[PDB]
Amino acid sequence: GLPTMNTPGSCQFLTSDDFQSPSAMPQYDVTPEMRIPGEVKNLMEIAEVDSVVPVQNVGEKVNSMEAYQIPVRSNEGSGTQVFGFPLQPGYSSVFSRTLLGEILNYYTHWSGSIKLTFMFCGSAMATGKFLLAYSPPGAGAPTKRVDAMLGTHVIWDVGLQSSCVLCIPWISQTHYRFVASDEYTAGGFITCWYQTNIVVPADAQSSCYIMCFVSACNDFSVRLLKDTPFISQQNFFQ
Amino acid sequence: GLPTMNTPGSCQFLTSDDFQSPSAMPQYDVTPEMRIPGEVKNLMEIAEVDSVVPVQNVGEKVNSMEAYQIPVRSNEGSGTQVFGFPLQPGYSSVFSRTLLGEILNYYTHWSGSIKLTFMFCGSAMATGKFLLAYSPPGAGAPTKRVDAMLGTHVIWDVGLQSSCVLCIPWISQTHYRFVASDEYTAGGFITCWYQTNIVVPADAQSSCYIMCFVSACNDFSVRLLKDTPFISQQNFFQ
Amino acid sequence: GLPTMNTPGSCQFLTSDDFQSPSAMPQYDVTPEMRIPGEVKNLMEIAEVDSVVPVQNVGEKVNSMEAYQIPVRSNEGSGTQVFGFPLQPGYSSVFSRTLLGEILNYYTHWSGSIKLTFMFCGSAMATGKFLLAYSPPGAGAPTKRVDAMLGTHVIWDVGLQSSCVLCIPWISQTHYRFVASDEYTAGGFITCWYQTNIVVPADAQSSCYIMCFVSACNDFSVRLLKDTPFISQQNFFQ
Amino acid sequence: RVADTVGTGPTNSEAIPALTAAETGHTSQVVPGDTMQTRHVKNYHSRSESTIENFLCRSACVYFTEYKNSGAKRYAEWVLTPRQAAQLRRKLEFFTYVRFDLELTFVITSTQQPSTTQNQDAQILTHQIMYVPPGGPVPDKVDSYVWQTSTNPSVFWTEGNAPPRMSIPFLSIGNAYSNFYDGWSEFSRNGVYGINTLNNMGTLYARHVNAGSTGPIKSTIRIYFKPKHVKAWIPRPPRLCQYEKAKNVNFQPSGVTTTRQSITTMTNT
Amino acid sequence: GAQVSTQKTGAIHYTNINYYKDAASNSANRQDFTQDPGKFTEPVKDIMIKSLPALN
Amino acid sequence: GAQVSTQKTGAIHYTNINYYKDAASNSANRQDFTQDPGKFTEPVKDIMIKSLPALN
Amino acid sequence: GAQVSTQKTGAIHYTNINYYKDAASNSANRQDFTQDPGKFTEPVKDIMIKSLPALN
Amino acid sequence: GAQVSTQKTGAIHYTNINYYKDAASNSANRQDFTQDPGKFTEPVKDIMIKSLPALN
Amino acid sequence: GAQVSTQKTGAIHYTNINYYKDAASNSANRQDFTQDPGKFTEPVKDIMIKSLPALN
Ligand SMILES: O=C(O)c1ccc(NS(=O)(=O)c2ccc(N3C(=O)c4ccccc4C3=O)cc2)cc1
Repeated sequence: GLPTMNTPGSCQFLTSDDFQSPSAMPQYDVTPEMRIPGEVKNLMEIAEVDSVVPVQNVGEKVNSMEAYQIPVRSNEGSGTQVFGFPLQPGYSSVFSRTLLGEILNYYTHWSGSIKLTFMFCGSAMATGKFLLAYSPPGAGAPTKRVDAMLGTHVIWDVGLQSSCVLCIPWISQTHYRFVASDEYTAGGFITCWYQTNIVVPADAQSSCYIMCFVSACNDFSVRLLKDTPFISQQNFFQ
Repeated sequence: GLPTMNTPGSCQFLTSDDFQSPSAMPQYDVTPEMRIPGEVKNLMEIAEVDSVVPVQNVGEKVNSMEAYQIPVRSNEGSGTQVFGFPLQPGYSSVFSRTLLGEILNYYTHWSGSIKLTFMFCGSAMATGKFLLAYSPPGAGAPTKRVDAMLGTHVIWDVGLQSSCVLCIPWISQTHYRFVASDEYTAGGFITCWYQTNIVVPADAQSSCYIMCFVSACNDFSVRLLKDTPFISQQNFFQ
Repeated sequence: GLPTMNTPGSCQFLTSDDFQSPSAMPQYDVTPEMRIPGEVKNLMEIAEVDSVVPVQNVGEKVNSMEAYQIPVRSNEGSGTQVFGFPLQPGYSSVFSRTLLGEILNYYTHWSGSIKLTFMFCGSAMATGKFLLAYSPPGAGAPTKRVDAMLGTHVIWDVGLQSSCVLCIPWISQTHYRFVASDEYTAGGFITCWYQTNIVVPADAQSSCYIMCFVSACNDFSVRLLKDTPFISQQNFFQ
Repeated sequence: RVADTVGTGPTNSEAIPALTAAETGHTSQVVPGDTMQTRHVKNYHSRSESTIENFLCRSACVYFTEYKNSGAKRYAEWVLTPRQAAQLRRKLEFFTYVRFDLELTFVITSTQQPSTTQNQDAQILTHQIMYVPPGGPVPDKVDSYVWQTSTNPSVFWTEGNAPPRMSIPFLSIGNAYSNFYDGWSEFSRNGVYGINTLNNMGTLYARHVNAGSTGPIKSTIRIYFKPKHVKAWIPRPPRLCQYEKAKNVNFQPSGVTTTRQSITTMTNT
Repeated sequence: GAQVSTQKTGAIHYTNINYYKDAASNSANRQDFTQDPGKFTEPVKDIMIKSLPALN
Repeated sequence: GAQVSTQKTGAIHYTNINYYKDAASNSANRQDFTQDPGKFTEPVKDIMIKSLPALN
Repeated sequence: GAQVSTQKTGAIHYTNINYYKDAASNSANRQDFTQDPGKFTEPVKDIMIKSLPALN
Repeated sequence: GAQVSTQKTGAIHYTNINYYKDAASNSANRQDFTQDPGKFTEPVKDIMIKSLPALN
Repeated sequence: GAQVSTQKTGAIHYTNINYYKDAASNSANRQDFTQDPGKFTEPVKDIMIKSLPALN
């Protein structure tokens, strides 16, 4: 006899435990190992890849391939807003179904920079400059380019290399932020304005498009796992 | 007291467990050891031995010694089929009661080559050549010798050494195969055709016989034990 | 916490277990040790001692001191049988209450030679020779001296040293034998015949006696303990 | 760890590792390379889960009996033999001689029996499983002096705990248990046929220690055997025809195989 | 003493200490790998070599 | 043997001994830290260096 | 300390550590093999040698 | 490894081995003795020495 | 560390390791043998020697 007194914690089954176990058929010889291409060892391998953001939404711009394209047109007055959405992945209805956001809905915390690659898919003679600005929370989103400038912006000059990466840096008062909505922490506003209107010659279409891509940086980490809200079931699949 | 918390897994009895135990009568002195001939230490010792395959079946060729003999006769047109059965031991009704197949029904997986030794038990003046062909699954069994050739075949020329071993090699897309029927994996077709008709002089019987033997190779292994379906009981044996 | 999972075998009490224990009064100082004569350390110390065998039985030769004495008398025809009993201790009704047999009824197995010392307690002028024979099982006991000779015998010539030890050797097809009756194993027959009739002069009694003693050899061992059948109780002793 | 294939190539010499009489009672070893050409293939397959022991060391239910806690049969009795269950028996009868230790686990489960008895409440029945070595005493009434377990092993198990377990060593008069005995016990060759004393580990009796509930309760002792430290000699054919008796090899003749259509059919019926 | 041996891996280390007086109460010898098919297969007196016919 | 390794700390030591014959019954490998995003990200043949445009 | 001794084998090693203050609470001494039949058998003063008769 | 440290005595030794992967599941640090009242008491810039008045 | 000491024998060895932080939770000191009857018996100032009378 070796005296023991069972501490409370025994005779329970957690849904996140980890222990030794008794085997079923003992001495079973597991099949060999193949080095099948494209091994994954971390979720940040998957999260650092671009995925097209369906920025546009209306009510039927959310059931077609119209969702992913951001309409850009030549408008004579410059200072018109191209798009605008808050940065609050895994809650925002712009990043709720993207690749980054869908990995993010399994986590409660997130930290790190996020890259928004904007790709001009216009004509090959169309030009234009855009002032892509990210204004941290401190006020309720710019409504003019003259206010958007003050934030952290990047003027994108188009003409070869049809993409320009506006990297949103980490500005937060904490070392993590919630994926779910909260008001102790917020993520500010991402807006785009025309810097210099789309100049399109003759015989070239005057309505172009931009694509928005969301990816994670290498200074990115997620912590505290929970389970998604965007999947459901009623009765078991028969 | 040595603190412990019982992990779930305790207070159960498996039917495949293995642990230390309390003894009954303690200090019992077990009888000596004799080196009785023919010790077995592995089931592959038993499985690599020939057993006669009862290839022929009809309805009364399955209740006599007619089951084991494969009728061969001289037929003027060559390209006639001698026999034909799929290779799917432990399911096929040709290998279901053989020695190899009966060991195989206690396992769910099997891998390795299989040897089919055909022994000509005709007259001592009878001749004949046979094209023994194994055609992997890729189509639904040859119906002509001219199609059977394309597979992996061995032309057996008779005349002394009254057996010839057609070795069926491992051709599978996986490192194991099911013993029980499945259609993700299959074992192809084993057929025999006359290469050159049975030439039998006068006063010698023109109907000869062949015997089929099933054995395992040395590159053979079985994995994952289950329990047979070919044994049954109702009430206990009184 | 030190994770443990209770294997089945726990929470039971065997009647042959052996474990550590909690004490009652702790630190109790046990009395000294005396070296009292005749220490026993093994049951084979007790089993290797002679005990008188009550060979004779009738119905009132089993309630007196007539049981232990084997009647010997001068009979003119030689080849008369003196006694005869099978060797099957702990079942035979000749060795069922002897010292060897009573130790033997607590065991299921036994192995080893057995010594039958016959002591002539006749007159001091009476002579006689006896052919003491042990015939292994192979047939159903001799009924003539001429058949008894063929076995393993010892002719005892009397005249000083009034005992002669017929040692029954181990002849069995197994390394143990059952104490309880069985027919896979048997112990043969021990018989005594007159070799040369009892010659007794005048004025000396013509009826002598022999005593049979049963003892174990030094090549003797008992294995697998059970509990006796020759003791009983009804209600507790008040 | 199994063997490996190695590169070969064409063959035109007088070797013919294929052609060889199998009339000599010699089972030839032929590799892939002999009937074709197969490059060097490494095999990492393992022939472990096929060892003699691992095969036999699986707990199989050999039997189960029932005993009322208040009525007539208050005890069950069983002469130990693996010959009461088809499943375990067929595995053992794949070898002529086997040697092993046993692990006896008993899974006792109680079921209340329908009755009109008032206020039936159990107070945790305790069961006694007792091993009586061959040639022991035999209990009759459940209160007999026999149940004192003077030397006879017994497990006392209170219901609602891990099932009782005990080991038995190798107990045989001989040096192996015979699974097939051709011979009689009697020298005149009559009586019992192959009822040899080598596989007869006495009897095992079980009963309720307490009087349980006021009403009747029937308990079901289920016996499990698990061969440890197995050594098996002389392989032999597995049984074909169904078992008929628990001490004889009696059978009714039946098929040699499962039937199909023709000799050249490619699909089982 | 503590007997340490590799877990049966496909392609590590476990302490095991016997705690009972008898050696008939130790855990099964599940690991015990040996193969020697020169018995039931090829029991012939003079081994037939694979390069010529068995018979003359 | 006893494998001792640091507990996952933010910014120590636990004995762990495998007790089962199979190596498919050992506790999960929760600690197993590796990252190598040169796969799915940037799968291009010739790595684009960050100092000039990818295209000419 | 840990007392290691062979399990009773017919034809290995178990740790055992006493855990109680008293030495009257230790497990039975099932292994304790000795035999010395020069006591009850042959208790005679002068040992009779097997080569001649005991009496003159 | 086993961390051995004296039991909190008034005026000895206990093995303790962490058994969990996380370091947030180890037993509390009940022993952790430190005192440094130069904080809340006497937070002044220039320490007042006990031998003269604080003010001039 | 493991404190090994003989079991109280009349006429051996048990490991004991304290597992609790406090030293007021260790098992009783049942073994603690001392005797010194020069207290209550013979408390006199000048010890009376057994060879003459105590008084003059
Ligand atoms: O279990 C066994 O060990 C045990 C049970 C029955 C047994 N058989 S007996 O020797 O016939 C026997 C039969 C009955 C009693 N017995 C009574 O008659 C009784 C009345 C009231 C209180 C107690 C008892 C009690 O024990 C004692 C012994 C021996 C031992």
